[PDB]
Amino acid sequence: ATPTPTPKAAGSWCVPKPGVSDDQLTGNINYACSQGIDCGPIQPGGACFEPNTVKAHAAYVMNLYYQHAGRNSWNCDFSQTATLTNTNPSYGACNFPSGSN
Repeated sequence: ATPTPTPKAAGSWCVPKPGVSDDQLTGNINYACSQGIDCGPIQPGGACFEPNTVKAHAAYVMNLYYQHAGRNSWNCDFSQTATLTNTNPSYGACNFPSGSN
């Protein structure tokens, strides 16, 4: 009938800790990329892309992928790096993916 906007999600965020050994996080994209919705939609937009991290791609898909299985915390199968983090880590302009696009 009529297109209605959506609020902001909150609770937890599944993403690789920004600091771990690049090579370590890199293992994510490699694995996740073997899922389907991982490789491809990992294209940056420009908002926070730069600087762009290695496992950045994995962090992107982590949004949909996480909600692809069952939007559960166990949806994180990337690695011991990409997992549910504390409250919204987004300090501001840079918003972390919580699942919603």
